Formats: sequence, structure tokens, C-alpha cells
Amino acid sequence: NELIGQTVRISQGPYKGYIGVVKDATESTARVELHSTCQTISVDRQRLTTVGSRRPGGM
Amino acid sequence: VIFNRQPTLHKMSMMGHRVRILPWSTFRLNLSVTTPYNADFDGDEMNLHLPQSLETRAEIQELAMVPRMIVTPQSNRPVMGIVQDTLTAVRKFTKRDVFLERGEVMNLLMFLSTWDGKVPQPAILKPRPLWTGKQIFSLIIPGHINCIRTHS
Amino acid sequence: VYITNFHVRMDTLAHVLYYPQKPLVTTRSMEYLRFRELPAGINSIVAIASYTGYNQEDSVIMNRSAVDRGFFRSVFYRSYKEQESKKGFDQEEVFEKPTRETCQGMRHAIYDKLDDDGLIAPGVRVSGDDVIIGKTVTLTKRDCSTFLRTSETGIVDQVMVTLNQEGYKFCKIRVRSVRIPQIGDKFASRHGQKGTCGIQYRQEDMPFTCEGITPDIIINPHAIPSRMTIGHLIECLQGKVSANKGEIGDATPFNDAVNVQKISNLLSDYGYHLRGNEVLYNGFTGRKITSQIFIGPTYYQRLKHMVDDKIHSRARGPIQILNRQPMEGRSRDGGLRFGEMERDCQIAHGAAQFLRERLFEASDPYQVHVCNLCGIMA
Amino acid sequence: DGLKYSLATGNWGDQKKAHQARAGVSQVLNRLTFASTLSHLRRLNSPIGRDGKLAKPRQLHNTLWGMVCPAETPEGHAVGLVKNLALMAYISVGSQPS
Amino acid sequence: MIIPVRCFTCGKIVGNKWEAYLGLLQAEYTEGDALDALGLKRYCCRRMLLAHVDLIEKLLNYAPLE
Amino acid sequence: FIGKIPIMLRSTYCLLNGLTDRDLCELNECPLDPGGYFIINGSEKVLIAQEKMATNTVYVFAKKDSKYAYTGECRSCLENSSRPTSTIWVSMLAR
Amino acid sequence: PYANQPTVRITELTDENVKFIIENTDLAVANSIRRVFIAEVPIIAIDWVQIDANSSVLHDEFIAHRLGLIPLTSDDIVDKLQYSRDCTCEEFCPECSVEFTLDVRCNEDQTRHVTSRDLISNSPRVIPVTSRQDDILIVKLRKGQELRLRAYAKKGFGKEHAKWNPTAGVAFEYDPDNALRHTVYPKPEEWPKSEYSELDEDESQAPYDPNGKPERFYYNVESCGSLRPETIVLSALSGLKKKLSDLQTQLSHEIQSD
Amino acid sequence: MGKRVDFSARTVITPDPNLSIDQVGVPRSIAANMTFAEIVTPFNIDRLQEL
Amino acid sequence: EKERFRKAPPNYAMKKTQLLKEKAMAEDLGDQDKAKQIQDQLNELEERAEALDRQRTKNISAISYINQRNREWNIVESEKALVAESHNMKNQQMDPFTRRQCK
Amino acid sequence: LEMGHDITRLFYSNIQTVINNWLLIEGHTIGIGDSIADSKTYQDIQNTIKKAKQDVIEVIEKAHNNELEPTPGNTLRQTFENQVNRILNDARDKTGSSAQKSLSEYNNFKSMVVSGAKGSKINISQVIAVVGQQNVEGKRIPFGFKHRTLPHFIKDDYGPESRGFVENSYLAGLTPTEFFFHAMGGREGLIDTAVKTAETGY
Amino acid sequence: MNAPPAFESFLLFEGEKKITINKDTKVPNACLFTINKEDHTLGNIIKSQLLKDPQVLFAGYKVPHPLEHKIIIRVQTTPDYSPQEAFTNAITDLISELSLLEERFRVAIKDKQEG
Amino acid sequence: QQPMIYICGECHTENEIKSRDPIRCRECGYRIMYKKRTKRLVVFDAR
RNA sequence: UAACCGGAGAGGGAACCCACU
Ligand SMILES: [Mg+2]
Ligand SMILES: [Zn+2]
Ligand SMILES: [Zn+2]
Ligand SMILES: [Zn+2]
Ligand SMILES: [Zn+2]
Repeated sequence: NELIGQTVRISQGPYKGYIGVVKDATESTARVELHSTCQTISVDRQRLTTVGSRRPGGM
Repeated sequence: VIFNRQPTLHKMSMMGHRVRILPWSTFRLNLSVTTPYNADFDGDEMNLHLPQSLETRAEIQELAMVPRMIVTPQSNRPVMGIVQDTLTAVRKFTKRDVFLERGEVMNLLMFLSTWDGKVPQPAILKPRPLWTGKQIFSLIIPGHINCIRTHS
Repeated sequence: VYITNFHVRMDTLAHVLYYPQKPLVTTRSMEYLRFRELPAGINSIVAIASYTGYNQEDSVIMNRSAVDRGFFRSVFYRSYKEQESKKGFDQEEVFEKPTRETCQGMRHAIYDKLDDDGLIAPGVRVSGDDVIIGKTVTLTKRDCSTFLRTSETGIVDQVMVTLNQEGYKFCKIRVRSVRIPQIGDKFASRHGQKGTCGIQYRQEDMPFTCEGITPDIIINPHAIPSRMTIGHLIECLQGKVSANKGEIGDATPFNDAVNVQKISNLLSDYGYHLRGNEVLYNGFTGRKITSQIFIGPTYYQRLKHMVDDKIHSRARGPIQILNRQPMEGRSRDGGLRFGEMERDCQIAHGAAQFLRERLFEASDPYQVHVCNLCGIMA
Repeated sequence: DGLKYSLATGNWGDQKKAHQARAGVSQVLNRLTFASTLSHLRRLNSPIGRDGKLAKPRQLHNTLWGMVCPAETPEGHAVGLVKNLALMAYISVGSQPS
Repeated sequence: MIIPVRCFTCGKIVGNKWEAYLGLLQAEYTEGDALDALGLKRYCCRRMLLAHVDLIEKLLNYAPLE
Repeated sequence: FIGKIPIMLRSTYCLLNGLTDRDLCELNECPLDPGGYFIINGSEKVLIAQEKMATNTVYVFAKKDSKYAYTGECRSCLENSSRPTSTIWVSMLAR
Repeated sequence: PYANQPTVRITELTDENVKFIIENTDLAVANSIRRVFIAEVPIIAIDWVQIDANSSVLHDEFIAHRLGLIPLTSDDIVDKLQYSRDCTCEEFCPECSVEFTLDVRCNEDQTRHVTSRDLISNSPRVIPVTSRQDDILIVKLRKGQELRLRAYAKKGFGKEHAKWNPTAGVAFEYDPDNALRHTVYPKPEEWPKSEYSELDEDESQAPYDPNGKPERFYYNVESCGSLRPETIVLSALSGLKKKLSDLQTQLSHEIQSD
Repeated sequence: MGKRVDFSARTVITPDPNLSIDQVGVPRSIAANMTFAEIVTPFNIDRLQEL
Repeated sequence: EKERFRKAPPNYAMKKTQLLKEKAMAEDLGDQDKAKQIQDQLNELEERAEALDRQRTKNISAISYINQRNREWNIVESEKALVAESHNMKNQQMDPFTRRQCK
Repeated sequence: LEMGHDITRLFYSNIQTVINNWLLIEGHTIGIGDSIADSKTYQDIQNTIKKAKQDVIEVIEKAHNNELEPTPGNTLRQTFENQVNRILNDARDKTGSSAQKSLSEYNNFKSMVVSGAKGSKINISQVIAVVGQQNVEGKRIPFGFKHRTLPHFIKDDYGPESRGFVENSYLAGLTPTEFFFHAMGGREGLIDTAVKTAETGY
Repeated sequence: MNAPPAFESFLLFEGEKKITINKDTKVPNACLFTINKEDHTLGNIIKSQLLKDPQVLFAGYKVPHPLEHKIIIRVQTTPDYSPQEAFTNAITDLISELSLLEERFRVAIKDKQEG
Repeated sequence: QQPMIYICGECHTENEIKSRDPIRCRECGYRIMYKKRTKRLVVFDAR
């Protein structure tokens, strides 16, 4: 879809301050595989903030 | 669900159970069901089969459910009993010199399911209310049973 | 720690503890085994008490707060090997990111997780069905990548690229996975006392002595009397004397200088009950429990039979090609065998509908046509 | 290739007659813990086949004192057939009788 | 690999006491008096320094570069 | 040139022989490795010791499940000859 | 029915532990205070680690775990912070966390001890215990190895993870002499005297007292360096009081709504 | 006479005295993996709608 | 071309260089090559040992000292305990230990 | 049989829950204090074992003198073996029985044996008093070497400890010869288990 | 993988009520208070305070399952005293006890320091 | 414009290896070489 | 008096050894 496969930060609720990559996203919720724990949680899509990981300059 | 340990030696090795989901990743089962399956908890694994129709769920519920399997046709005796730790605990509990105060009785009664909600008259009213172990255990025995056995 | 150079080893299935410990009571012949330089286990405060009923029938209770502090925490390494090849005139196997614009056979995996080279990168959080090695075979090209085994869930540790005898690009990737000791994990002692972790309590919930010493593991007393592992009790008694003396005790089998009474005489000189018992306070109510509990350091091990490597479930998974029944094995997402002895168990039950369902409807249903007069399998 | 094959598969023979050879003579070293590696490196093996209802070859003979560990044996179907050297047991390497 | 930060059973910090323990044993201390001096009274905490094997010293022998 | 022969680690013909403790770590190896195993296609293989009957020795058994009262077995074997061990049998009939 | 009148008497007060005696209170209250000492006392500890670069022999998760267990001096900041999960900000902010930084590289020939002296903090009052005695070893580095990471310490309590446990060991004890026979000794003379035994060396245990409740609960709360050992007790009493207050408010809301 | 069957799970058993003798405590992933085909009816159309 | 002006002993090629120099000395039947290889190997070994001791000069030297002291203290403790055993030979009466007395 | 299967279902659960919640007050354990035998019973154990050894020695003297009368059915050698086994069985059983009566009411082995939950009085006997005779294939330890059971014994030695009679308890530890004999005895259980598993399923 | 997050022992979900009162029908003047996300820390003190009330016939609590964070307190008072106010008073005076303990500890500390 | 940099083994010198290249170190000769750490965000909620 | 997109499961095997109840 749009944000599937991107790195997100859970910015609200019990899982605040957690980084993970979205496995599957719908119009309402998303499944984030948490980087630290060995688990995939289902968080609401408004609790998320995209962090991304890119490198500038490329020369 | 119908629950098995792969050395399915006799009929009580595939008794049917009601499911309850619990947090951690293991098949938790009541202690007394150990003897039927011959399944200690040193790492044993058991298979869970989920029936896939009403005609099969009803059949399991009415034929293989665990309480319907308490007594075995093999020897007409029960195969599930108060075993292992709780048997030593109940022996120590039913000694003649076990006495409990109100604060411990009211905590133990909280773990009876078929409790009628009435605290029995303590076996000793003075110089202080004290309940004998047998007095509390008589609340656990159901209905009006009459049997005579001899201690070891 | 199975070897000191375990960080160079690209082994399949390696286990190493976070904080392995030297046994507090050792034999004199485990010096030559080099066991105090590569030990496997942790000295734990074992309390042989029937507590709250989960330390039951060979199981053991564990201190959740102790686990939080790294108790028996271990990391699990798994290695995947793959090699490119010249399949033939028309077809060649090469490491490149599978790409739907040019590769067929692509699947539901997130291929963005591995680099252009075609290999997952060290330090990448991988999970079940994530692509580890992006192999493609040209026929335009069929995605023949290698995927992390379903439900493994580790972090790529290191990725090595090299050549084999044939001079083909060849990579062994290994994935680390931290394994906190959960319930269902199998713990053993040095005396034959295997047991699964039945339940884990916090420190506030565990029983405690006159000082804040709680057990790390609580083991069922009914394990001892029938198995007669008195050596377990003697070790649990001498580990206390070794931890108080502040130097390691001796357990050479046929010593003739270490009998129980001398250990007890030593133990009573440090202000303890000479037989090792202690007065524990119930963790829930704070009231003393009327029996004095046997407690002391005992060298407990963590066996490799972790539960998350054995939990298995199925619901209409893949199927064999010859006889269209579920596959076999947890790795293949197979189904459990409803063996013949189970068939007899159901026959004795008279549960013919469940038996029919298990052996026909949940395994391999099919239909054929047949003649009413002469023809067979029309 | 003959060496490299018999040492890789464990079949002690040729590849054309592998089903007629011995098996398990060469096993993958068990690098799980140092005490497993060491015990795998000092392991004996009685070739008596499995499916054997006899007990005499599986019994701990009096004459295994000091040579073979009287406690380390697999508890499966290979009980008593797979053994382990005692700590101070040395196997003679051979010399000329001349 | 390395000395645990906290005693598993107690919670007392023993991560700053491995090197001090090694120093006290560099002196002629008996193995118990070093623990006694380090303020370790409970035997659960004493076992942390008694039984600890420092492997990180062996792992550091495999220098990546130089 | 005849062919390649696999070498057991830490033997007299391995590069890891008589080597000090600094060098075993410099080669990213452990000084505690016992050796005694082969590397075959990158897999550590151990040759499990196989026991047998001692050759060139007389054994008088008594097989009761045959026609013989006794059997003087002798597995004869000269020395690692191209001929495998051959066995005599001086048995005695039951009657 | 109404409140019993508890007392307190501190017998020993150092900067590392407190020994006090509580009289005229029920056993349940004196044990719940002990339970709150361990679990429900908020404290600042590292609970988030972003590793910029790690080349040490310790694994990336090993470093995170070890950083989690380093005690931080929370004495007045801990009562100002907001629980991380209850804060309004995106990511972290000074209201709900303490920033930490550890950028270390070994270039000298000798091995580098990465102690807690290397943990930089954005605030002067919350740091690893180094004020006024070695320091907690995090890593050992050889020549050319490095550890570079950012970290945030959140307000938590020992009920979630043991890192937020402010006590080393709470030595709870009552009725030193076996006056209530709450414990039965098979042989009472084999048992050493308690530290508080008001008993001569002649008799083994106090004569049975039939009508008697437990009072005079002896505590020995030992801090881990994060909170001063009297602040642990003050904050535990405050926290239990607040738990009860909140439950009472919810119960009143339940009552008026039925 | 003996097959491999769908809708089957296997795991390590551990004690739990709090469960009734006729209860088995399955974990959450096994319960979240296997299913039970349930007919819709005006009785349970809303429960299954939410599901 | 890179190896031409770049010294061989820098940095991880030391042990491999030692093995290669030993092989080169062994493969030559001439005495001059053997002597040159021996001198080069001795110099390289001295330099490598100095470098390794400098790296282990701190934090590993200490534990080696205390380990030699530990085992030495243990061999002293054993012999003093043995003299104590010899001295405490007045009466040994404790019951729970036995030994075979057949025939 | 009287109430239904549901009332009995709740009976089982109630017993478990109520008793286990009382077990948090009572507590239960096992330790070294449950194996020690007060040093009065140890004298009886030692005296009984020594008298049994002396009786076995006298039986051996009678056999060597050809004074041992063959009992009905049995032969001379078989009756000698029966005599020695009878004497040593009496020794083990009597020492165990003396151990039973010496246990205090608070002994945790006794609490687990009289409850029937786990263990038997023979386990108490072996842990506290004496382990007993180790048999392989129903006979005393055989002459694996030439006319002796181990190199540490002398040819034609049929005494108690020469043929496998373990005279120590698991608390006092086993002499190395009887440790090896105990291993020999215990291997039979593993072999029989491994063959029984495959023989009964068919 | 099936390990519950540690915050589930004290953080309420959305929809869960902190405390839930249910009248008991098997005997008069009896209620069941069901506290969510609590443990022996808060149930034990409440129970022990309730037993000091002379107008309370029964008081008891349980943790139905150690893997679930919920306690069931059962109260039974005399007909002239509803268990609602019994529970409320047993929490009010318990809070008073703990506040008195706080105050007395705070003063004893300053009396111990330089005193 | 990233050339997929590797780290050698015996050398530990970063090498630029593009596709269709032999895996050897730019110096001294080495057929073993590993990969660099990722640039993705590595965040551990320490517990 | 106007407004750009539509494709879906890649689908694999024998042997031997080791291990678990
Ligand atoms: Mg088992
Ligand atoms: Zn037809
Ligand atoms: Zn401790
Ligand atoms: Zn904030
Ligand atoms: Zn190169």
C-alpha cells in the first residue's frame, strides 16, 4: 500500500517510543514488527510517526 | 478440544477439554489430569485437536468430556484422583490438630466453587473461634456422601 | 559458551548464555575437563518447597525479577548458507534483489528489507518469511530467494561473502535471537532433575527469608523422595557453606572427607540451621509458613529444549503432492499425525463422527464418480 | 573423493555399495557445549544392530571398570551400546612385535 | 561474558566489584575476606563474584584489527 | 601426485600443531579446542570408535541352538593385509 | 473498625540502608508496605537505547540490557517526571525522560573499560551513581573497537521490569521469638537466635502466647544507590496511599452510578 | 488408518492447578491460528459481523 | 603493487607471515636462506610478542597475576590443610561414613 | 457413583484449590534434615549390618567346610546363595524398619510416604539406613573377571560386599566398588524399560 | 512470542472498569468487588482492614489466576450496614493509617538526623 | 551512488565491490570478507 | 463553462545420524 515496509515510531499508548517496520497496514490500523521484542503488534495508524532511514549527499 | 498424548494406550488418553486462552506459550492443564495421560511436566508435549462441526463438537462433549471419563471400565475404579502434592497437603490438612481462625477460613472458603456462602460453626467457639481442618474439608465434599475408609 | 571463538563460527544452531557461572561446589576432576573456563549453567538459590502449586509434578517456579536481571538469558544463533551456480546454458543463479518488474514467482514478502547486493544486512530485524538471501534464477527470472524459517524472529548478526571451491559467490548468514527464559522452557540440575518452568513470579511475590533472599528457582519436594537424588540436597547444603566461606567447595565422588555432618557443623558457624533449612515468609501475605524450607545455592542448567522452538499449530496449510494430506514437521507447517492408536482410542469412545472427521474431512476430502451397474471410478 | 565421501556421509565403504556398508561411523561434531564436544570425541560404539531383544551386550559388565564410564549411556534404544571412555583410559595405538 | 550489573536474586549492584575483587585477590586475601571487604553480606550476592568466570578477557584476544 | 588426504585437526600434520596460545588466537581459533576431528566440506566430523572381537585369539563358546556342542572360533588376521580377517571353527557335534 | 495507630522507630540510618520498627499495625499493612518497597516506587532507569555503532565483543542487545540495569540518582527529578506512556509529546522530552549519551572508541593499546563514567547526561542531577568506589563496567574494548549510542531513561517502577527496583534487599521480620508459633520447629534448639531476640541464651523460643497479634515488624530497607534509603520508605507510603485514594475515587464513582 | 490432520496443535504441557479438571490452557497464537467454521444465523449475525 | 611498498607485518598478516617464513626456511636446502629466514622470524616474533604484551599490559596482566597467585595459594592451602589433618588425629568418632570390610 | 459427573468435577477442583491455598500457610519441603537419623539409629544400623556380615561369614565357613545342608529342592551352591540372600534381605529389611520408627512426626519423607503421594518406605530405608543388595538378572553380581567381581577383590570371595551388597546409605555415600555395582544394578532398569516400550505396543 | 507486555499488570485497557460491584444473591447483604489490574498488595490490606470492622460478617479475596491481573473481594455485613460503606470505610481508615505512618516516619527521620 | 562497501577479513580494509566482481581484498589477498553494519535505525527498548 | 490509472500465492523428494516424552 502506502506505508507498508517503512520504519515507524509508535508515538502514543502503552507501546510509546518503539521503533518497528510495518508488516501490513489498512485504512485504520497497522501491524508493526517491533525491533527490540520478538513480536508483531497491531497498532492504530494514527499512533504512528514515520521516521525513515536515508543517506544524503550520494556522491 | 480433544487432547492427546501420543502413547494413546487406553480410552482416557484422548479426553476432551474446554479451552481457555492464557498468555504464555504452553498447554496448561490441571494437575489431577496427569494420571490419565501419564504426562508429567518435565518437557512433555501433547496434541490438541479442534473439532470442525457442531455434530462433532456435540459428540465429543457428550461422549469424551473429561468428567465423563473419571471412572474407567477397565477396573471400575476412578483413574483421576487427588494425587502428587495436593495429596500430602490434604493429609496434613485433615490431621486432628489442625485449627484455623476466621481470617484463614474466610480466605480458604474463597476458593470453593460450590460453597453455599455460609460459614460453618467453628469446632471451637471458646476461648477463641477455631475451625478444624475436617470442618472446612466437609464443605468440599459434595452432597450427602456416606463412605468408610481406613488411613494408611 | 561452547567455544571461546564462537563469534567467528558460522555454525548452525549455536546457544550461548549471557552470564554463565562456575559451579560453587565442583569435583576435582572437572578441572581437567576445562569446565571452569567454559561453564554451562548458573548457581541459583533453589528452594525445595511446594509453593502455590505451579512448582508441581517435575516443574519449577522461577523468579521473574531474577530473569529481568539477566538470569539464564541466552542468545540463539542460526546460520543460513547459500551458493550461486551455473544451472545450465539458459539458466544461472545469482544474488540480486528479486524485482516484480523483471522477476516472476515473487511473493507476499517485503523485499525492501535486504540490500541491492542480494544479502540481508548485519543488524537488520528479520522475522518469519522475511527474505534473507535474494537469489534469482534466470529462465524473465524466477525469484528463488532463501527466506528466514517461519517464526524465528531474530536480528541478522553478521553476513559473510566469499567463494567456494568452484569459485562461485557463496554466503553464510547467521541470525542472533535473544531468548529470555519464559515458562515452558526446560531447566535441569546436575543430578537428573529435569523440569519445565511452570510459572514466573516477581520478587514481591516469591517467598523471602529473614533478609531479602528469595529463590531464583523453586522445585517440587516430591521430586526427591522417589528419585533419591540425595546428592542434590548435599550440593544444595554445601553451596551455602561455599558461598559463606567465600571459596568453592569440593564434591569429588569418593572423598571420605566430606560427609553431611561436617558440612552441617561448618554451616552452623555462619549463623544458619545446620541442615540448611530456613524460615521463609509467604510472599503474598507476609506470614511465616509453618514449615522451614530447605534452601541454598544449586548449580542449575538451561537445556536447549525451549518452548518457542516446539509450539506448533496448523489450519489448512500446504499439502503433499502424491497423497494430498497435510505435510509433516513444524518447519514445513505440517499437521500432527492422527495415528492408528488414536483411531482405536476413538473407536473405543464410540465417537464415530469425530473419527470420520479426523480421518476423512480434515485430512484429504475428495469425490469420484462411479457407475450404478458396471463401471468403476468413472 | 573416496575419503571425503566416507567421512562426509559416514558410510564406511564405496558409494556404489553404500547400503551394504556400516553407518554412523563418522558423525557431525556436537558443538553445543564444551562437555558435549569432549564426550563426542571420546565415544565408543558397539556395532550390534538396534531392534535387538538381547540384553547381554547392553549390560554393564564388571570388566568395564576404569575403562568405560559406568554412567554415561544414551537412555533411548542405544542404551548400553553407545559408551564413553573413562578419564584415564588410554587406547593402545599398536607396535611391532618383532 | 562479563560481570553482571546486579545480583540476580538481590538486586545489589555487583558490576563495579569484579575488578576490585580481582585486586583484593591480587593481594594475599583469602577468597572470602575479599567479598567481606566489598560489603557483600548475603550469600546470594557473594556467589555472583565467587562463581563468575570472566570470558570477555578471552574474547578480547580475537582482535578485529591490530 | 596420488590425491588429497583429509587431516585431523591438531595432529602432527595440521598447521595447528605445536603452536603457541598467541597464534591460535591470531588464527581466530580457540586454545581449548581438543582437536581430533576432521573438516569435510566445512563440517566437523568425528570418527566414532568401533569395537570388535579381538583377532588372532581362540574363543570356545557353546551355541545351544544348533547341532554343535562347542565352537572354537578364531578370527585370524595377519596385519592390515589386503585380505580381510578370516575365521576358523573347530566345533564339536552334539550327539 | 477505625484506623490502628502505627508507630515508627528508626534504629539505624545510613546513606545505604535504614532499619526501622513499625508497631501497632496489622500484618497485612506491614507486608504491603514491604511489597510497595520493591515494586511500586518510581525510579529513573535507562529504557531506550539507539546504538549508533557497536564493535565491541558484547552483542548489541547485551549492551542495551547492561545499560538498563545501571542505577541513576533519582531523588527529586523522579517526582517531577511524567510516565512515558502518559506523556503528550512525540518521542521523548525532558518532562518524561532523561537523555543519555555514550560515544566511546578504543584507540590506546591497552583495553578500555567502558564504565558508567562514559554515560553523558543532559541533566546534572540524574546520572549513574558516581557523585561520592569503582564504577559499573559496561563493556571491555580492545584496540579499534567502539561503542556509540543514544539512550533515554524513563520514569518506571519495579512492577514492569526489575531495572526500576530501588532496593537491594528488604529484610522483613516480625515476632523474632516464636511467641505466636507461626512457624513450628521440629527441634527449636538447633535454630540460631534472631538479631532482635529479646531472649536469653538459656531458653530456645518464647512461651506460647495464645491471644496475640503480630506487631513490631522489623524492617531493613537497603537502597541500590538510586534513591536515598529513607526516601524509598517515604515514597512507598505515599504510593500505597495514592493507590488507595484512586481506588476509593473509582469506587465512589461506581457507587453513585448504581 | 492413520493420517495427518488439519486443525491440530502441539506444545509443551505445564501444570496449572487453577484450571478446572476439564479445562486446558491453550496459548494465544495457537488460538489465533486455528479456526472453527460457524454458521451465520439471525441469532449471531452481529457477533460474527464484528468478528 | 600495493604489497611492494607496504610492510608485510602490518597488521594481521603476522602469524600467517610466521608460518610462511617457516615454510620458506624449510623448503630451502641452502644455509644462507635458512639463516636469513631464522633471523627474520626471530625479529618478527620479538616484535609481535612486544605488541601483544603492550595490548595485554592492562586489565589482562592483572588477572594473570591473580590467577597464578590463586593456584599458588591453593597449593599452599592444600598442604596447610593436610598438616592440620595430620595434627587433628586425636579421635575420629563421627558415624555417617563407612567402608567395606569383607573377609 | 452417587452424584453426577459434574458435581464430582467441582469436587476435584475444590479440593485442589482449597488445599493448595492452605499449603501457602502450612508450607512443605524436603531437605537434609529429613535424612539425618539422630546418631542413635545409626548405631543400630551399623550393628545390624555387622551382625549380618558376620552371619554371612559363618555361612561361608559352613559352605567351605561342606557343613551347609542342601535345603529342599535347591542344590548345595544354590542353597548357599539362598542363605546369603536371605541373611542380607533380613539385614536390609530390619535396618529399614528400624529407620522407620526413628523418624520424627515432622519428617518430610514420612509426610510424603504415609500420604501415598510419592515414595515408599523402601526409599526411606535406602536413603537413611542402607541401600541393599544389587542384583543383575535376579542373581548377585556375577564373576565378570576370572572368579571375582572386580580386580580389588580376591578370587572366590562370596562375601556381602564382594558380590554387590551395598552397605552404605545414599546419605553416607557409596564406596567405589559398590558404586560400580549399583550402576550395574541400575542399568537393568534402563534396558528393561527400553525393551518393554517396544515389546508391549505390538 | 506469546509473552504479554509487562505494562498489562497495572495499565488499564480501554473499556475496563477499575472496580466493579456485584450484589451476591446466595446470602443477604453481600457484594463482590472486582478490582482490575491489582494484586495481593491492595487486596490484602483491604481485607485485613475489613476484618477489624465489627459489623462485617465475612471478608475475603482471591487472585483467580496468577496469569490474570484481577482480584475478587467478597464482603458480607449485617443488615444495618451495606458492604458498599464497609468497603469504603475500610479504604478510608486504611488511607488514614498509611498517611499517619508517612507522617510519623518523616518526623522520626528528622529526629534521627542530628538528634 | 553507493558501491556496496565490504570489510575484509585478515585485512579489515573497506573494499568497494560492485556486481560481477571477484570477492578479494584490494590488498594482500583475501577470499573471506564480511558486510558493514546497517544504516537503518537500531533502537532497543532495554528490557 | 471541466475532472488520468486495476495484475495476484511463489509451493519439492530419499537416506542416515542425533535428540525428546
Ligand atoms: Mg516427562
Ligand atoms: Zn462402467
Ligand atoms: Zn544478592
Ligand atoms: Zn514527554
Ligand atoms: Zn584480496
